[PDB]
Amino acid sequence: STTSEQSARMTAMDNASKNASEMIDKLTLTFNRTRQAVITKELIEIISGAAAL
Amino acid sequence: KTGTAEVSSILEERILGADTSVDLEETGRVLSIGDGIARVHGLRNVQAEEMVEFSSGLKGMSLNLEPDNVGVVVFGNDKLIKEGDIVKRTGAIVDVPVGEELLGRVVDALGNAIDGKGPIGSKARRRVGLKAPGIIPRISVREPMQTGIKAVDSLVPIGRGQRELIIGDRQTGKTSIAIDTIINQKRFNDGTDEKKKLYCIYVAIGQKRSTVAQLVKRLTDADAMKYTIVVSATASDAAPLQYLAPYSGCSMGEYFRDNGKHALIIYDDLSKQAVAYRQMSLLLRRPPGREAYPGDVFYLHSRLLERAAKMNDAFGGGSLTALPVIETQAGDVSAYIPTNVISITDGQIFLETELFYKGIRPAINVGLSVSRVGSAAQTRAMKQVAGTMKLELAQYREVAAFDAATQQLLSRGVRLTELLKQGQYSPMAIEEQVAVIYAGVRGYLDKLEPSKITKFENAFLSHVISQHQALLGKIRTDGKISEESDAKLKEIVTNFLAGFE
Amino acid sequence: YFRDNGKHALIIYDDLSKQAVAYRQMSLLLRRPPGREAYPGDVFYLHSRLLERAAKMNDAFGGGSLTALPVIETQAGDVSAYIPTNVISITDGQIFLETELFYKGIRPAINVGLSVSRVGSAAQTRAM
Amino acid sequence: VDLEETGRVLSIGDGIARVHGLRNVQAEEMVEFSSGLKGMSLNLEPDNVGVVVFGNDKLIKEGDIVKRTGAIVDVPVGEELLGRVVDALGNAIDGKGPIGSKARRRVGLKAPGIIPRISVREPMQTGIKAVDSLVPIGRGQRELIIGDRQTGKTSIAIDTIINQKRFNDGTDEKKKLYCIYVAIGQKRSTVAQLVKRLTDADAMKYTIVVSATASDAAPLQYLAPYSGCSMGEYFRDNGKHALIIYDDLSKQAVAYRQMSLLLRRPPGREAYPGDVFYLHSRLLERAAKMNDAFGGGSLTALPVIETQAGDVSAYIPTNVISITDGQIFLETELFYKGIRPAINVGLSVSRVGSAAQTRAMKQVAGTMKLELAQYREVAAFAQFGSDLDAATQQLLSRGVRLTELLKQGQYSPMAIEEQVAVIYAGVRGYLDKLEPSKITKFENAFLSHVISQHQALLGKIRTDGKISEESDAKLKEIVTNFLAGF
Amino acid sequence: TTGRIVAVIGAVVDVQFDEGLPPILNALEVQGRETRLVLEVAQHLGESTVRTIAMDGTEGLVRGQKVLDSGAPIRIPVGPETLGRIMNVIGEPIDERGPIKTKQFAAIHAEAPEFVEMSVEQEILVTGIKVVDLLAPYAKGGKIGLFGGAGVGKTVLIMELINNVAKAHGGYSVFAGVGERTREGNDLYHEMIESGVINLKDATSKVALVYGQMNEPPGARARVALTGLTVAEYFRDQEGQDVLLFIDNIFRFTQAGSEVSALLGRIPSAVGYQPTLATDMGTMQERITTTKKGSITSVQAIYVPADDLTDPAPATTFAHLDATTVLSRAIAELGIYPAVDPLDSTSRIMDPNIVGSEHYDVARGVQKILQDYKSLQDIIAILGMDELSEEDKLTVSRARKIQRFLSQPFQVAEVFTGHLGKLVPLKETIKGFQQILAGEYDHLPEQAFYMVGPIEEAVAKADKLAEEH
Ligand SMILES: Nc1ncnc2c1ncn2[C@@H]1O[C@H](COP(=O)(O)OP(=O)(O)OP(=O)(O)O)[C@@H](O)[C@H]1O
Ligand SMILES: Nc1ncnc2c1ncn2[C@@H]1O[C@H](COP(=O)(O)OP(=O)(O)OP(=O)(O)O)[C@@H](O)[C@H]1O
Ligand SMILES: Nc1ncnc2c1ncn2[C@@H]1O[C@H](COP(=O)(O)OP(=O)(O)O)[C@@H](O)[C@H]1O
Ligand SMILES: [Mg+2]
Ligand SMILES: [Mg+2]
Ligand SMILES: [Mg+2]
Repeated sequence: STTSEQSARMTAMDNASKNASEMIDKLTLTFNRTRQAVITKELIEIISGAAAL
Repeated sequence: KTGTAEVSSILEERILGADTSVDLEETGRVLSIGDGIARVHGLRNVQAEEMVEFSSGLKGMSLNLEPDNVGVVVFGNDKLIKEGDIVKRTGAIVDVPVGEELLGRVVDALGNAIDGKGPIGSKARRRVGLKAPGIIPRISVREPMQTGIKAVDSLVPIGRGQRELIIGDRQTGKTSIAIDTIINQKRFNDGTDEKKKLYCIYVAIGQKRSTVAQLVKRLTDADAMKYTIVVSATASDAAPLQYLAPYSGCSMGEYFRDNGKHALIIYDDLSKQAVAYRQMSLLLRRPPGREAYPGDVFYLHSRLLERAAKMNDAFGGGSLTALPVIETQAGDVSAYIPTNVISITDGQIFLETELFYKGIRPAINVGLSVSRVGSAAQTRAMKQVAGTMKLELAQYREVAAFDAATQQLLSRGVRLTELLKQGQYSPMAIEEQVAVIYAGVRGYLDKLEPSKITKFENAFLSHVISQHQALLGKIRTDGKISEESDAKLKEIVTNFLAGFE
Repeated sequence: YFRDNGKHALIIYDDLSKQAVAYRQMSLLLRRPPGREAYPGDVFYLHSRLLERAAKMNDAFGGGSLTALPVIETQAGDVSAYIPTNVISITDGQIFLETELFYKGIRPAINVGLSVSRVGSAAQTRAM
Repeated sequence: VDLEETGRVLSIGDGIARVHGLRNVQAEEMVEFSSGLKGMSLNLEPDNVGVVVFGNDKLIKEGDIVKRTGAIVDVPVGEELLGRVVDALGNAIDGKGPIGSKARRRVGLKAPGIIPRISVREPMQTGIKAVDSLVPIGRGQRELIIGDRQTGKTSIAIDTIINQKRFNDGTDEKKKLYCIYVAIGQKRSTVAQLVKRLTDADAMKYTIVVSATASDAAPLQYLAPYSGCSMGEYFRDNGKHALIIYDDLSKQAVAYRQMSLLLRRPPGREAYPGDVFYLHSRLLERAAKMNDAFGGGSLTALPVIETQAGDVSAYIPTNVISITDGQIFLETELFYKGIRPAINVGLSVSRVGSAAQTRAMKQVAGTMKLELAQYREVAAFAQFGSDLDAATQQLLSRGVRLTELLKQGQYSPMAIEEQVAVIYAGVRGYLDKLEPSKITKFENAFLSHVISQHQALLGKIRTDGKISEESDAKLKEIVTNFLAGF
Repeated sequence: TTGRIVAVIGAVVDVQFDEGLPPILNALEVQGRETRLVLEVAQHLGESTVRTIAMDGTEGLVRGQKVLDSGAPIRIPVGPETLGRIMNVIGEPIDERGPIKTKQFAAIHAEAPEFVEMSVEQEILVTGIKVVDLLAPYAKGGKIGLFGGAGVGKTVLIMELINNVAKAHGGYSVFAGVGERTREGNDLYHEMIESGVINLKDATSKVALVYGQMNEPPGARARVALTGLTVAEYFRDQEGQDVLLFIDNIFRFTQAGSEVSALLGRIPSAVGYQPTLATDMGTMQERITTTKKGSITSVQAIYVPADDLTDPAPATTFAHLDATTVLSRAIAELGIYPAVDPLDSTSRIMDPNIVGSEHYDVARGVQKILQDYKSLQDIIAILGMDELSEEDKLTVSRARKIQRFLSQPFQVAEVFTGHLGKLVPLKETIKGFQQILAGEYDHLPEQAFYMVGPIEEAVAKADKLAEEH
């Protein structure tokens, strides 16, 4: 049982690490999209204020 | 640099010396109407933020006083104004009628009756844009405003003269909190304790008229209209009306405040007054700011909410409670306008849209809901029970994601949390709230099933209201829970519990 | 021209994600107010008016036809970006070309899970 | 009336005078207002001139008369400044009298070309182990110090300035380094406490503190770095070695942005004009190492940048990261867990590298770098610690000792030979049998011991600049003997 | 001179003159108003026009109205008569007790002390708050900041600091309230009157309140800070005495400038703030300083919009303080009050030379153990806490004990907590944290330390919990 438990924990934590990495892929893509959106939005606000005056 | 009035139609008047024939002091001609904003040439004697009257019955409010023209905003649809129309002053800063005549009328932002029951017979008028009381007139908030909602009255007490803020996502039950509050005051208003009568005002900003009509029907159903005003600036109404509705309502309430009476006013929503203001400013070519909101959209709400005060006894002892309602987008309470208002008010009720599905209605997210006035504005009996109840919930809230002692703690916490649910348009007297809270917090429900407390609450309330009204009257009049009253409650709770199963 | 003279045509725009960029340049240089991702609000009408011409005239109008195969290109395979959704709501179908199916040697990389054709079974040889 | 050598203010407000006249005024020229106020003519437009006022616009009415001084901005220079506190234009603000400098220079001169320079090869000793060993700084380098709030950047700069006292008090002349500390947008009391701190360590006889504090008008904060860089180019162009510390370079960018947005230039990203790269590049490109035909002098630069939330992808942090020859990250997470100076040695770099390390420090830090590199990739296990083989166990038992050697204290830089001795003891392996918590004590003891008895060995390491196998053996003997009796 | 209004747009009024022009910062009185409206000049637009910011609501202004140039910036009463009063931005009283009759008037705009005038001494200022005294000790004469989100404890903490220090202070005091609730201003006024700090009958008051609460139009919220600062300037220089200066809030001084900026014709900066944010704040924060001729122990509460310490306003203020105590919402959620964040509050006197070796060692030990606990929580998230080694379960337990022990009950929070406010002199704090770190209290439950003063009280509370068990 000890050998089986340790093998199972190895497999389970390997699967958990792979799930976490596969989630970080999507989260990083979303983070980059949102960062660019924030930059564009702030810039458009600045230039729309500048034009309005 | 081209002045607005540097047009041919005007310079021609100037050149051929005919300008003297027309009045350019108390009168003006529309240079250019468009999108709900008029530019007017003339009116050299028009006051800033004065009301003016177009040549077709429409009114406007001269906001911009530029060197050569006047930026007027129409309180209506500009379909009827035409370049060259004659604009004539009204002489007075925009003001709205006030009095006890409005009570029970669906008045409109400018004080005109839209309920079709005839003209408002008011006597006095107040400027919408008046300064709030100073440091000296006010005193500390001391009296309780009974919301009639177990959770709010227990863990988020609201005093009279205090500016709460019901903030939460769309469709989480904010208007329901407001209407429970309005309906609750019925018991006080139908009485002789003239110092506890509360007069309610509901400002409906940018909401479809079907909603306001259903709300007015709901209020008439509970006959909670004899002491309610409803200032309705709905979505179809021009932006200036939606921007002025909060101030019309606030002045209607400053009336009752300046006469020793107690008022409640509920702006719903303020996030739509902000949108109307932004539209106005952008159409007056004022530079934008964050998210295009004008630079001064904080002052817009601060100068509104600061008028909710509690006057000292040398100023009549009146009161004006305010309950602004904000709508966050995705629980993003850290947005621009929600953040603007969260720091203007003193207290805040957080309606979470996942407490609202997990079962908890009203969704009040205790722990994030605060009342900076705090226990200072609570009843002694409710103070007593809430002291234990809030602490027990605070402990249960950190061991909720699951021994014997802690298992008992979790059981008690779930019991309380099921004791804080409630229906709609069915507020409870403070005596009944304290009765059930005491029943649940001593431990007289530590064995009953979780799914059965929802019905034990109702059964126990019916039993007490039908059998031991003397005890409730004693608790309510005495204010506090006396030892003999405590023993009577103990007896009653144990008796009903034993014969309930 | 063919479509209106009774013949059958097929037009492949490659890419339409690089016409919208040229149009965004054209607009921002006219000072027009940028919108979402700096694209003008017009960037829909630009593609809608172009792709609404891929019609199929009935027999009382010659009977011709003009198929269209717009080719959009998505950064990091984000199907929910602005232009990809602008065009996904103008067209009658879509063929998603995954970049990980492609890297597995499975070519052409059509992602049959997401691909669809909203005329589909109609206009398909009975044998197939 | 004269409208070529003289003009009159059309408008004023927010510090941006709009002058009418001054037809012969050059761009970036220093005009003078009738109220004893100076100004710099930035916008030359067909109808007017945009002057930025060096001071308060309360004294600039409309219709005032502005007269052009005929010269581009210039600052005094020389060894007459050393030990003084000057403002963004050379005026003394320490109240020790006038400055009395014969020479002058233009703030906006151009950097040396490609031929005058020569590859950076001398070491600029910062007296900080973590820097001197793992992220070395040569003479003629530009090593950004980029960090968050209260992480220890100004302290790195001041330790560097204080350390040079040992060289400046000697007789070797090509090791003397003169320091300049440009303090931009800082509370005056901060600069006063800093000047007191430098005086305490007696490091104020070869330092020039240029002060452009928070109250100063935007142009003075815009102009302080260039004043300092000119006072440093003077030492560069005379066979002397200088070290200029801009602190920070983000507040110069903020002041420049303010002037631009008030002159109504197209905003750009984060409202920064299009010149916030040109602005910093044409400043940091003046840190050079002239070849012998040009004197042989040099001018190092240590721009300090604050990053909000460790965000090094912002506009100005990336602008100044793509201009410099390295960077010394100072993370706060490490600051609070004992690692002070909190120099994250993973993100820190020096594109010059070990080309600017003394042969002894090369000999030792070459392997210390690899030991820490290996430790940093099994750091996570440190908590588990057990359940792992002896390989990673020894890796992260060496790494912990090496880390605890790099801790250091306020205003106490170490001579290069002593850093070499300590890192030698630590990395050659004479500490792996010691409880980590005691390592510091050992250091603070061992150091002193070596300073007292074996001064001759330290002298030999310092002069030879190398650990000769004779010196290597003697040092091993010393370490073994001391470690025995601890 | 005498000009005439020509345009009114929001709180920004343009005035055209035919006599000489009034320099910038001058105060112009609008003629024909029931209550004094003062316009502070802010720009010269050419053609003998000046753009100005109205210090009070511009309701009912008319193009062509007459305006008289007062001839000097806003002048306010000063002297030991303003003690116990309440003042506007323009200095006229708002507590309804007659005029402030002084000999001295001061202009609210004045340059800052030169570099040759600064002090360089630093001596810890014991406040009686464990966390503040231990991890980020304040300093006499230094500038102090309380960075908070909304509803974290800035105002309760500043009231605690008032109660503690202002009552036990030889010198005077000043409380400039810039653009925060009027309820709070009245509450403070009554608290002081009821606590003897202010005195209505005689001349024995030690506080000179100034108020620009959030109903004042932006032109007023952006200046009342300068008015309170002028009163403090006088008490620092002319009286030649020590002074305190509590400001609450100092964000509104920036927010008001942002509000008026666009109408003044300025392109907006990064986050909608005015382009002149940094300098408009330096010209103010550089007058709040100790000098060789006085001393000001300024404390300032600072809103942090949406708990974003990277916002331009707090980010820029951080550089103007000698000590910051960053209140945190996350800690306040755990019930620890004050919410001060131990791993974000810093100081300039936290050195082994200025506060002593043992104080420094203990402060750094507290910080290091809390940081280690922060690292461990990540593991505890997955493994559970029974799996932790035995050198770390000790670390977690000790860190929780220290977190609890950093909390304290204030005398002004008796309304909320019900407990009794306590003051913990420095020695008790250092000794108690030494002991908690050393392990001399591994046998008491962590909840024994929650909201207690000195360590002996934690021992007594543990005993009482055991007995009542
Ligand atoms: N205590 C409650 N119990 C059960 N349902 C409730 C309760 N409170 C509110 N609801 C339900 O929530 C829905 C929306 O409530 P309400 O309209 O008051 O919230 P709201 O957020 O103001 O809506 P909106 O924002 O869209 O105007 C209603 O259909 C109502 O039935
Ligand atoms: N090597 C060190 N050892 C111990 N403490 C240090 C060290 N370096 C800095 N500190 C501490 O860190 C604190 C901040 O130091 P420092 O002023 O250098 O940071 P900073 O980035 O300059 O701050 P700011 O960004 O506010 O100017 C100081 O109180 C100092 O005591
Ligand atoms: N020391 C404390 N003890 C108990 N509760 C506190 C304490 N400090 C703050 N609180 C709670 O947090 C709320 C924060 O309000 P306050 O600090 O007065 O305003 P601000 O938003 O300026 O911080 C208080 O109303 C109080 O309920
Ligand atoms: Mg609703
Ligand atoms: Mg610094
Ligand atoms: Mg506050």
